[PDB]
Amino acid sequence: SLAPSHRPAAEPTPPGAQPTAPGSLKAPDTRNEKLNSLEDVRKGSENYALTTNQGVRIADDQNSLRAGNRGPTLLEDFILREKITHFDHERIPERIVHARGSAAHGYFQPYKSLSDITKADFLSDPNKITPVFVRFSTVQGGAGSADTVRDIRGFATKFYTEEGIFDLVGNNTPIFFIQDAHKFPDFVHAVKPEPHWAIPQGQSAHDTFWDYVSLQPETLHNVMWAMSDRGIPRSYRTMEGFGIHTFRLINAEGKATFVRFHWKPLAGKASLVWDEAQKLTGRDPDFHRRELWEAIEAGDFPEYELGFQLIPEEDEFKFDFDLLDPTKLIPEELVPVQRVGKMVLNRNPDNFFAENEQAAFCPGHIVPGLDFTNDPLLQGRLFSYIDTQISRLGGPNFHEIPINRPTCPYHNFQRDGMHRMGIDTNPANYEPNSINDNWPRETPPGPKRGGFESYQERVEGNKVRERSPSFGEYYSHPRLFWLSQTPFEQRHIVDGFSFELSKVVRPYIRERVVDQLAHIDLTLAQAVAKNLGIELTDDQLNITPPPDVNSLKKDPSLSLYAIPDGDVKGRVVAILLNDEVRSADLLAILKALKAKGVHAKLLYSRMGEVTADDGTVLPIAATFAGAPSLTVDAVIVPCGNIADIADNGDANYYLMEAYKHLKPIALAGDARKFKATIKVADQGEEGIVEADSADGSFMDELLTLMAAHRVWSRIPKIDKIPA
Amino acid sequence: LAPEDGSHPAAEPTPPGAQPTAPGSLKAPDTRNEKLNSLEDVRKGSENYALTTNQGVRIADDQNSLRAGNRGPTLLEDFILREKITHFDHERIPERIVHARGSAAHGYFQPYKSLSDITKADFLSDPNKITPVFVRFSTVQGGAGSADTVRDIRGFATKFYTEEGIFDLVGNNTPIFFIQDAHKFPDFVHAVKPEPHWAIPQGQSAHDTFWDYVSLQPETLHNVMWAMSDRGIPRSYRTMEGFGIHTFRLINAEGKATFVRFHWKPLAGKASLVWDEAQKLTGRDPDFHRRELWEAIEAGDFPEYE
Amino acid sequence: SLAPEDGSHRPAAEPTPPGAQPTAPGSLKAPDTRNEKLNSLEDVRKGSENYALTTNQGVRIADDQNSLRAGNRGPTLLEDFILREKITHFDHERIPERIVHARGSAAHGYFQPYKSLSDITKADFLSDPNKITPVFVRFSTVQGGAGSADTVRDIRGFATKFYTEEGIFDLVGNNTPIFFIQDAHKFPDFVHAVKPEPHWAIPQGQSAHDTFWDYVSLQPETLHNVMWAMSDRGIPRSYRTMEGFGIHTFRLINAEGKATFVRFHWKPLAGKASLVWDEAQKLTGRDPDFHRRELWEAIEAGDFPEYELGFQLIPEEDEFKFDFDLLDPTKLIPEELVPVQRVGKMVLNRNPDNFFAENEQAAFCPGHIVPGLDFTNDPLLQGRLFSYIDTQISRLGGPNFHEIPINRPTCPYHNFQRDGMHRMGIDTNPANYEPNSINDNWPRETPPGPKRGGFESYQERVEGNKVRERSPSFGEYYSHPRLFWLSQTPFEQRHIVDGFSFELSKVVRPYIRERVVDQLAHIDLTLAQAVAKNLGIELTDDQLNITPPPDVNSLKKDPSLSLYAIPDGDVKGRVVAILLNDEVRSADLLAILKALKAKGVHAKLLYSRMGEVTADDGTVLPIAATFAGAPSLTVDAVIVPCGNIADIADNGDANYYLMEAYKHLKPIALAGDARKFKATIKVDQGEEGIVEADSADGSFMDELLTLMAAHRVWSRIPKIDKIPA
Amino acid sequence: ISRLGGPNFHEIPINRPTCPYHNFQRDGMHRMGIDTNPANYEPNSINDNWPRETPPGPKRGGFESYQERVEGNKVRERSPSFG
Ligand code: HEM
Ligand code: HEM
Ligand code: HEM
Repeated sequence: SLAPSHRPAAEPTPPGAQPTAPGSLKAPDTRNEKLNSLEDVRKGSENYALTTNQGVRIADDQNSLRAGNRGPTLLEDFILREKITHFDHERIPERIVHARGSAAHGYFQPYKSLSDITKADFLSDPNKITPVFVRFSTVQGGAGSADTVRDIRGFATKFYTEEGIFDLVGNNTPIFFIQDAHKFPDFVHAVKPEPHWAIPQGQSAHDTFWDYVSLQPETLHNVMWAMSDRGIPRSYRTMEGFGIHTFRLINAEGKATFVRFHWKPLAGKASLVWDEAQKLTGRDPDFHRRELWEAIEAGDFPEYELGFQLIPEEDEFKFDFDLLDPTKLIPEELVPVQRVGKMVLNRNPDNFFAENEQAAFCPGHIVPGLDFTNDPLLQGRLFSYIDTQISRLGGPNFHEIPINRPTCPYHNFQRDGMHRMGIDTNPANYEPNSINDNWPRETPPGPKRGGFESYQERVEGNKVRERSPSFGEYYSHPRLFWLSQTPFEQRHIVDGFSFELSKVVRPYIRERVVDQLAHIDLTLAQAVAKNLGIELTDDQLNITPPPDVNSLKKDPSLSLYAIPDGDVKGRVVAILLNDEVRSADLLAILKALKAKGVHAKLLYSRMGEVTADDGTVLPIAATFAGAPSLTVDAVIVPCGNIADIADNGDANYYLMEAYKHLKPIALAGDARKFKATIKVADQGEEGIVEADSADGSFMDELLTLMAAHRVWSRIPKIDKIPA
Repeated sequence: LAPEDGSHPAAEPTPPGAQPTAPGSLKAPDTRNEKLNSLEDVRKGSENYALTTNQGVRIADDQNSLRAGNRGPTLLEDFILREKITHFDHERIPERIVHARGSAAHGYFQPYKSLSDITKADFLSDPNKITPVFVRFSTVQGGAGSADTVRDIRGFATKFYTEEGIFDLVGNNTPIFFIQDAHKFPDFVHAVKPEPHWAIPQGQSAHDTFWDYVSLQPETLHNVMWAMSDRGIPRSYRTMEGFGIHTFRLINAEGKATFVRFHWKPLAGKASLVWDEAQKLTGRDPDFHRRELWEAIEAGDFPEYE
Repeated sequence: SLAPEDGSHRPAAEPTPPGAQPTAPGSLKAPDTRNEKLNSLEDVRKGSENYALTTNQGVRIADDQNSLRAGNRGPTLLEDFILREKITHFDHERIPERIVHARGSAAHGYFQPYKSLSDITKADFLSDPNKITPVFVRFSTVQGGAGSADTVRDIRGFATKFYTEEGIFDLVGNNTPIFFIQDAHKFPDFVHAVKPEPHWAIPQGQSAHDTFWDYVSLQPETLHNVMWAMSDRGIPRSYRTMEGFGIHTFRLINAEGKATFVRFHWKPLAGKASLVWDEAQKLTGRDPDFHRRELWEAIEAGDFPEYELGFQLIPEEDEFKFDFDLLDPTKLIPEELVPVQRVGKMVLNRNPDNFFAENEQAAFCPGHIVPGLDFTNDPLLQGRLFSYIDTQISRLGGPNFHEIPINRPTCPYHNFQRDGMHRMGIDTNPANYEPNSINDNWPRETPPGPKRGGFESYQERVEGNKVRERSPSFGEYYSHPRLFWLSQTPFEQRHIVDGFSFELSKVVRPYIRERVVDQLAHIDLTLAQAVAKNLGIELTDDQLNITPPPDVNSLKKDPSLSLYAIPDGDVKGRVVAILLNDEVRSADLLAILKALKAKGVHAKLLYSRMGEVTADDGTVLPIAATFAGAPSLTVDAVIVPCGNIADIADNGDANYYLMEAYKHLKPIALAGDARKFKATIKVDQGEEGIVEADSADGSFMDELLTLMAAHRVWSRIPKIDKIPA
Repeated sequence: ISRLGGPNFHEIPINRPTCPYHNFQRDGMHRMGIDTNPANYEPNSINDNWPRETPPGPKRGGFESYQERVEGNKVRERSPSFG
């Protein structure tokens, strides 16, 4: 039964280099106080006897107890029943939303004290290090759904602070679909698989979603973000995070500052294109989950900068949108994002179910120095996140699940509940009590280590179910977003709408959405209608565009690519081998990739080994079909016996796929024969790196393109290629 | 809000893509059996009803929370909002430990002739005797949100509502299983399932722990052969075979026992995908088998098994 | 700043007698009392002192008196996360109670054997006299809910969790040596019958209703455990003063693979004592927590409950030697034919910190055995093994109930089991399956062996057809009820007659009553006639002519089946009520207390009011309770010293206390003028069980302590019918 | 939710309304009602928005809260008129 190696090195290694491992085995020296506090419940395996859950050693784990070798199984086999019972009861309900997610451990620290605007301990001192645990997610799909769907993305961060847990539960877009939490089930029911037949998974491309959008135009701003490349990010490390709601900062004087929370990716913003993303759901449904785990094992740590948009209290009415409306964004041109701190994810969990699946985040989990607002999406969220944990995690003691426990002290009069772990020794389970001298005791609010006290906001109104008239404007933020995109991003937004509405069965629904788009931008409205064979009426062509947002004609922070921010580190290249590789070419590629921290996968028509011309032996990471171009950032072909792969269907298709997906391609020497497969002229073109050998010049070319992420000049050429 | 022309489905058989898909009782009201009729008491309508709370209270405004003024904080006393969010917060139940991904439909079974000579099972007692059935088809490894056209075994579970009790014939699309003794089911299932540290990969046996177990346990090799074949990727649930796998007994009036193995034969015959096609289809439509089953029944192309 | 300045809120971490101080959780009450299970639980204990009050998330609370509201007189706000967490946790405090034995009381302890038993069993916990195993014990009733009374007429549960080096062993016993039914398949039928009736959910903690006696009448296998229940066994004085039994035959397995049949016995070192029914039924009113209280206080006092573990042992070749089937759980093995040899001592020396965390969540299953023990085909026991693991999935909310701290082994546990609700363990194992190469197949199987071996079943021969059929060897029902009956003292026999009579009187349909009586004619005619006469039923001539059942392997009687035939009394941990007056004779009270302290007997000082009285000599006496506040029901004996007797002589409650104690057969001691009370209980030369003297002479204290040693004054029974109490 | 094991406790018979009850709520543990509504959300056009909001009225109207004036600051504070 035994080992041969099976075991990965406990050192950073590149994707595919070694087998993946639990984080504590892979990187045992990677520590924070949260990671150390979990040692209590880590269970080892090596050199341990196999037992029952009651600690009884098992002699034979291959057989049921039966009356004779060929007899019936006996009721008295308690070893079998315990093992089957635990297996029969493994699953718990998945999250109603964001069921699909991937998580890792990390730490956060401030650049500088923010005591000026908040008395929150974790932002108080730039040498206090706060452990974090982060789950990224899709929204619509099940836990068993694909990563690279066209969906919103969740970005939930739990801070273990010295004065409590703070959960910042954000999405990768700065707004949300709906204004009031009362409509969350109608919206989620409409985007979810349809109730009769439970189709489709991880997709908004169905009737009930576009029906709801057509009748609820408050939706159109977050729809625009979804139909754009924001909807299909290259990686969790390459997307933005937003709190979405206005929130409050409270300082020691009781001054209230409005804030919006930002996460800025230091790896920069990168998205897929739709054909690649849709297909990547087939070839690797786990592509984001995997990219993340390997990036962290490789040492390419996900890094984010915390950003505040800050508005003083007297400025609440200064925009022509309402700050508490969560379908409106605050343009960075009006209010800039101030860098606050850095977050670094430097270690994977040990057990996915134990740590990721049971992790409970709540936007209500705030600390003194923060507070809420009357944003009515957020007001409703506060109730839900606690309510849902009672069924999902089997009771009100979900905070004693180890991933969830505070690192700081927690003492109160709360008692019992299912799976109670804490044994209280306090004579009293009530306050006020004399029998324990009233311990544990209330704490008055103060600058530091004070009890939580709400900001004393003035409330004046009647009890109403009424939407604020200040919320009833729906088109100007969709148009501000549209006008802020690069033409090629605009082309991608047109295509998202075109593709999803093309899957809508009822045409009256497709025509309705085209009418809303006319209220945003007639250029966009006419590009979508032409793709659906709809024709705008005169009334539609004469619809007046929405106002500017505070005189803004465009905001470039709203585009993924308008301002370059690309960093190549942690990206991967595909190298397509032949049976006699020119070692000179491969030597130089690997040295240039390594100096910039770019990983490579060596691929052939078969697994195992090939030999280079100087007799070096190359292990093959995957075949062409086994790891298609979908999975790499660029493609390199070195020289050798090119004839070996020149007539290979899979080798040819790999370049055609990458080319269609606008990826940089590098051909060395004879590999230029390959330019025929992708119909490139001898002179070549931008996006196709070519040379007699892979020189210093050749690798600089490849790496500069990789920094720009994709080759957008290629788009006019891609419609003709079949792939 | 409906279109004036009523183009928002016809209650008659229509081909795939022709009209929007609908619940079975709306699509085909004149299709009945005894089980479907017995379910009328729990069927809820919608047309002509006031929107209410679960307590039967009529809702005036379903677009808003109750708040202290227009831009006010939401109030705890809003029982209509809390009931709605609470029910939403509690929609999910645990999925099946195995065969979480599945698609089902209502049907009927009749025996060609009486089988009294070999079993006293009432549902096999007279020719043309109608027993209602409910059938669920499934993969094995994937969750409820995973793709239909994966490489896997397929489940073929039939619920027979007989005059003398429920008989569940719980079958697979191959005639053997991976393992000999039930004691090792959790070992085998943990092996083919997504790996415990990082929960990768979904709906595939193409990872180390599945083949490490197969390599150390050669009883697995017969079902592995079926799985590595085109049997592992059926073109349709309509186009695969069904098997009970175990030997059971038939018992007759006289108390005589006959060993038996169960088969389902598809009248539409055996057809499969090819791997590159099936892997891409998990991308282009992960609901392909679910959709096809549903549209085949709306079209009148009924899954028929012997 | 709320505690009193004299520090009277805090109890002393010293052994103190019942009522001396507030009761505390065990780790505060007795911090120096330790064992491996209790040391292992330190990691989950929460303190309180000098802690800020927070949310479960660690956020400090400024104001725990108020909900957040839009104004002073405003509506409450959804955004109040501190309110909702607090209420939410409160709204989800309760979990399902146990289907049976929902009412229970528990304590930590340790077990030690007298000598190595490694000749007959390879169980590590019996391997050496110096091997000390932590235990947690829960005693219970059966029928009632968690909120029902302790001193009901019912069976008591005696479940013991041994945390051994080679795994948890749960010995899940009852306080009688048999059960009501032969086959597990009928457990719900029998439990449904004794339980409250399904239409109106009546009655609680009582077998005295129609559906129970209907089931008994139609299932005579029940009659042997019913006799025990209708006896004084059904209402024990304390959990410390009852026997425990395994009930099933189990197996011992030694290193050679030799199998020895065993039946388990707990023998109480404090001896066997029981209430009488009138006292027991009344005590469910005066103190429904009486057993639970008595047990916590005995332990806080140092009066540690002690039991001796006993084995009845039968060679395998001896399986068919008796007149009854060893696998039949409605038959006992008489101590005359097979003796109990002493195996070890169990001592319960610490109370729990939190009743819900440790008692309510504790899970026992008789299927929890270790290498060196094994099952038999006892068809009641075969059925129990399925049920105890099935029930925990709902009751403890998932398959991870073993990770709840009380339930955790002290010994190591490693397997390929993963996930489930409230999963605590974070597995680092690359493999969640075996066989695996990726972790070198760890953790690994262990072959069976003399020490630290893997568990392997005894290779018992099985031959026969798949049948649902009761063994004809089980089909005898009357001879063990008869053996039990003839083994009882005549005063125990009347108590049995009165139990049947009282319970059947409650049965609304008379034919049910007549059928139970007809069953009794089959056990013994004397018992059968005494019941019929209390029910105004007349036995027919057929009934008068029923031939008695065989005796059991030639035994006319076994006296180990009687609570009292062979005395085993120990007065340590008993309680006397002392009835004060406003000018107590100091000399009497001084002598009384020093005599009780010397024998470890506790006292409570009672008056017509609370606070303090002054003795004749100026001594200040504090008052524990009023006569109504702590009635005679709650004590073993009553002592009235001399003084200003006139003060209490015409007190209604003071006279009733003497009459209640007297009717219930308790020892009563009167000094000096206190003798004038002899008139209320119609006693002058005096009688057995009334100790009287000019003063509390010390001979007087010797006479009283001797009576207490015999527990009750049985000679008194003929006199108590006259007394209206 | 914990005591009767999910959000469908209104479908336990003794708990059931005798009046009609229709909404967009779906699923939950032990769901008894099989909904035939093509829509599980509103506003919808696919079912013509059934079931529908009812305006408040003297008889058979929708529930609307009494429009009580709220004036105060957010406080955890006990009315001195209570003391
Ligand atoms: C501002 C818009 C929203 C954002 C950014 C947001 C963010 C998130 C995120 C990131 C998660 C996944 C957390 C995790 O990984 O465990 C989540 C889950 C959830 N959200 Fe939201 N959410 C939003 C709106 C809402 C609304 C309006 C509701 C209304 C009730 C809601 C209820 C929930 C629930 C019930 C879960 C599942 C909780 C669990 O099982 O732990 N969300 N949300
Ligand atoms: C020949 C071997 C087997 C076959 C053909 C088989 C077949 C099936 C099928 C078709 C289902 C899906 C039922 C549905 O549609 O809901 C299923 C579910 C399941 N099977 Fe198996 N199975 C086999 C072996 C096992 C074994 C050995 C175990 C456990 C020891 C097991 C445990 C389960 C469980 C727990 C489920 C989930 C069912 C539920 O939640 O209701 N199966 N099986
Ligand atoms: C001689 C026969 C039996 C004895 C001596 C016995 C003993 C006990 C005891 C002492 C307890 C309480 C354990 C505790 O304090 O937590 C108990 C509980 C229980 N017994 Fe039995 N029992 C017997 C027969 C049965 C049978 C036949 C069944 C079912 C097949 C059964 C099912 C249960 C269940 C479900 C509980 C509650 C389980 C739990 O929540 O832990 N018992 N039994």
